[PDB]
Amino acid sequence: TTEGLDSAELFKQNLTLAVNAKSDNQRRDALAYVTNQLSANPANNPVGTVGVLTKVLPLITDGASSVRVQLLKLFRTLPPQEVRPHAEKILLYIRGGMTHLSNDVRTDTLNVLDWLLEVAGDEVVSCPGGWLKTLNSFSSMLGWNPKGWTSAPKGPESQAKQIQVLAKFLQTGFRPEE
Amino acid sequence: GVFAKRTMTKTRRRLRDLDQIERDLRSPRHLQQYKETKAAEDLPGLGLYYCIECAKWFESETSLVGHRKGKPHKRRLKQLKEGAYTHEEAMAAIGYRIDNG
Amino acid sequence: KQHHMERTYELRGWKDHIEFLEMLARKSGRLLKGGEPDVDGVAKQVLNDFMRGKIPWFTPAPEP
Amino acid sequence: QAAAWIRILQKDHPTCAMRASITNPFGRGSLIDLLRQFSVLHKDRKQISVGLIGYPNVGKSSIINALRGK
RNA sequence: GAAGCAGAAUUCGGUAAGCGUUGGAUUGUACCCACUAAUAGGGAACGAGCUGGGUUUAGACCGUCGUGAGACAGGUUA
RNA sequence: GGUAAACGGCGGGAGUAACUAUGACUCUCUUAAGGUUAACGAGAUUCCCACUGUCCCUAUCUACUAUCUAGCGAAACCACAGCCAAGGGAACGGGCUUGGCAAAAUCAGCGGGGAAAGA
RNA sequence: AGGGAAGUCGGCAAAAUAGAUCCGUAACUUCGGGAAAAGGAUUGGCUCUAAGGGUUGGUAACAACCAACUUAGAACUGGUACGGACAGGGGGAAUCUGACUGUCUAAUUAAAACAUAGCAUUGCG
RNA sequence: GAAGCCAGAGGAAACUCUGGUGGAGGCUCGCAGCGGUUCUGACGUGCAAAUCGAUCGUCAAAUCUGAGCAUGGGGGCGAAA
Ligand SMILES: [Zn+2]
Repeated sequence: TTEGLDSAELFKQNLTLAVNAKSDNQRRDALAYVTNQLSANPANNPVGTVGVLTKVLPLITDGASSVRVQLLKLFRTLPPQEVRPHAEKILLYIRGGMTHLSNDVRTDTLNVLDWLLEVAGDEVVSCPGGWLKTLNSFSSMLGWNPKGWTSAPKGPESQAKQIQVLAKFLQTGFRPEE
Repeated sequence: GVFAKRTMTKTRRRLRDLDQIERDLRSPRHLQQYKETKAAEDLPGLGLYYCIECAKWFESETSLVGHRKGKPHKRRLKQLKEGAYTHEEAMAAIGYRIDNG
Repeated sequence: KQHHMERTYELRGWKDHIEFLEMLARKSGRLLKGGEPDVDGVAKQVLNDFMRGKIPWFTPAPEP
Repeated sequence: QAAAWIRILQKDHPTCAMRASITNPFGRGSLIDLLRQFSVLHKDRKQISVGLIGYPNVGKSSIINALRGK
């Protein structure tokens, strides 16, 4: 029945099933439930923002597109002031997700990067490796990199999203400061 | 057509007589006995649609009205107009009478 | 429970099991020769549904 | 109600909850683990035999099919 | 013939095969029900009549075993 | 080294111990799956209504046979033959022994025996 | 005749239904079906009525001429029977099973067998 | 009775409903044809070294069929017995 357990144990169990479950629908339902409780009350977080981020950041490169969308919803739900101090590890996860082979997870990782930029722009552009490594990743997955053979240059909606996220990243990095 | 013509004349397939139908038409008591003979739940339309002239139960008013425009119904009407054959008519045919003193 | 029967067979208002079976027979077309409802066949259908779990039922646990 | 029945039966004997379906089973892993434990207990014998008993139409052959996967 | 066998209904035993000893339900595989006076037991088969199981040529499927051809603890269909 | 929509198989880790392989012994985790089966079928099974000679329980009619006649006309099979009872150690008897008995020539059926199954 | 599966391993066989018009048609469902679901009312003959057209000709919305088959309605009438012979679905509740249409053991097995679409894997520039 | 098409009633449109038209489908009943499900079927030294009757499956296609040609036995061919 799972009714004698308290809301904290429900939170921890559903987080554990969201991380370790072998069913895409089960992971989607667990992520939706924890997102619903975080939306209803931010104080209903027994494991904290750091623990939530540490558990759900490997789920960026998940093959399930619905799970990725619900993870983005959780990220947008998650409080920005608590997101701000941990920008570096998240940026490592966006770099891995952009470098991942699949174009769908590349696009959803760009969406996560857009969320990170609109939530905490300064920490992203100021943390160690947040500028040049991100620019290297952008150049690599745009194909914009600077023995007798020549190489051919390396869809449309994906490239448009890539250029838009790059433009927003450059605008955030060179935003006029007062 | 007639269902199962091979056994139409069997006693277990017998239908109601014209004299019985005439007595039902004249007297509601005799029709009441004939209706209490049958269990009303096992009748078409719960026995609310009945043709006395044809002695038949029907499923609906539409079925009853469709029956009323058919030649079996008109044959039954003409037979009732001519009159059923009875014991008194038999005695009248043979010229025999009851003497009650 | 009665509401489970009403939701399952989309019928209501019976006073007893005989009328319930008769209404179900007339609705589902289980009619014999002469317009007589097939209460036996309808009862067999309902029993088969009851054992095959198309009709929800359970025995409540005893209270401690 | 199912959890209450499991409590009442686990007062007496070790009990498991089960939905015997080939496509969508429940409790299959727990039943496999219990049979593995009994095999560990009877490891001295070459194999163990688990016989299924009950009323007709309770789901014995369906439980066998769910455990087998076929 | 005997028995607390009053009568009724019987029980046990004896002579006796003259005369009868039925109709049905159940195959997820020999006992129930009723009528009847009663529904006794066997042999002539069991030391080339017909028809259902044991039962098993060739087709096919599942289960166990085998590297395999295949076999079987088996189960099903024609 | 890799590979299980290859055949297959159905747990893991730690402690102990330290050539090689084994095992034993404890301790501890012990889970993929809970809140479309239609249509079609000389496929297999159970039941209900109707229905009727399936049965109670058999009766009657028609045609073609079977039957008789004119003509025509085989085959299978065949040691010899064909009534039983008891005995005939090799649980066999149609011939032997001992009895019952036993009368020409035939016709239609019949399936006990003999015979008869590319047996 | 009466009974209606009491027969039989087993409704084997036979009987029962059947064409057309109209009323009406449930669960389930891949929404396409199921479905002729189921369950009911009628059908002969005769005498009529009504509707559905073509050609030619200056409100032609009219005249003349010509033509054949359907459809609907009404009265009368015979009756034991009216798809009068012939022709022609019995139906329903479920279970297992193979997706379906199709194919094979000529001469004992037509089937859960084979094939099929769909799915997946392998080798090869 | 599938697409496509016509008209009417709505709906701002998209579309919704109704009445038609149309004639698709390895759809269906069914004649020929093709095949061979069932019958204590007929027949059993038969009309027949596989036939006959009723019944049954399919019938616009993975349907039926002729002639010419190709594949020849430690081979072929096989919707596979
Ligand atoms: Zn009338």
